[PDB]
Amino acid sequence: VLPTWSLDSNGEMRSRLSLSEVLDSGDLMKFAVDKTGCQFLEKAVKGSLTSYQKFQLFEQVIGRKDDFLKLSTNIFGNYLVQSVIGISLATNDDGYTKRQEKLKNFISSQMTDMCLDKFACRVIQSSLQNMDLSLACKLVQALPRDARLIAICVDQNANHVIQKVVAVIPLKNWEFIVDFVATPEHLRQICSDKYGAYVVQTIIEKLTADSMNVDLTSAAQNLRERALQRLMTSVTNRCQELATNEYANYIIQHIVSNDDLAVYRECIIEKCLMRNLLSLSQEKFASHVVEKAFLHAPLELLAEMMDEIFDGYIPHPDTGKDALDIMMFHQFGNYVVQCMLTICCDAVSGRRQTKEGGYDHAISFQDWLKKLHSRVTKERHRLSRFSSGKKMIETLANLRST
RNA sequence: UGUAAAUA
Repeated sequence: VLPTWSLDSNGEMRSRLSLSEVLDSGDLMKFAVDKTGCQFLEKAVKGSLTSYQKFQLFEQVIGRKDDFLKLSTNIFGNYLVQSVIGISLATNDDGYTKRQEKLKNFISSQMTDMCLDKFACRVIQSSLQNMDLSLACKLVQALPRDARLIAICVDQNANHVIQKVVAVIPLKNWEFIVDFVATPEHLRQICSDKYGAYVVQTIIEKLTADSMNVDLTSAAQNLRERALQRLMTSVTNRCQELATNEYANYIIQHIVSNDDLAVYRECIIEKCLMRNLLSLSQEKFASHVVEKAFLHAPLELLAEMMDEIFDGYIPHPDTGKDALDIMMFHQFGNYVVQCMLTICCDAVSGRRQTKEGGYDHAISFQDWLKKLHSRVTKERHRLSRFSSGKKMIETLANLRST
């Protein structure tokens, strides 16, 4: 409970309290971990403070290592820590240089243990984006280099610290993270994780030369391009493992979907998806990758993808069903055929550009459309029993009347 | 007919 001097006749905290009564009391730690007490502290802290009130606040909250961690790891104290940090960064007295290098020492001492903590992880992120950049970078160097970094990316709380590091720190200071993920054995465990799959995507987004990186120098673009390729080369060598994974399929989709990654989207399709379209279309998670490939492939690779589905597999020696018959009725493959039909119809309707590579590839979309149109025409009775077939039939009819 | 993130 709170200190006995701070309660009233009925055991509840007295009204009309001041900030220096508790600061002079030396009982701030009792106030910071109580809900009502910390509710009063963090509101009296947002008001105008004297230079000595800040002096007491800095020493009592971020002045001792053990007491600082005890508040950062506390459900209530972690909020008071973050506000005192902002006052330390807004008070340019003498102790400004000593206070945050001292604060950097306290978290670098307990880096991993704090990211894995549910409440201390917020002190890492807030200090990463609010401290001086020169000191926020030395914080990133405190990250482990061994198996503890794998546990940090896959942690429910610690994964956001790395996503924060990627967001507010220049790449050079966390370039080692890219290589730690780039190594084959670590790439498997992290991409296959519920939270690690999000970490990998966030790294690629910052490593992408899109509109959110036009402020970089070309020297910074070269360093980004070096880390970009290095990560892609590992991902593409393990692409089939990542494409069929529950979580890692979102990374192969993110690469193929992005126009600013078209150089690597073409390498995913050619060295992993090609010659495996029928197989990957029947996989629960890889079928989403197959859809994104059809939607975002360049028209030359799109032709080889179409021709593979239409004429890349031997028909069944007894029934005679080709890959089109198999996919149209498959529990997952039917969406891929629906993706092919939507693309072809979007092209002949003006909803999709047909000029690419200095030529109008319209005649090929019409060619692919006739193939689908006649298979749906010939199998209209068997397709009408399925939800997938009813949408293919009405799509062709809706296009007919345009 | 088919899938994903943590504080009062």
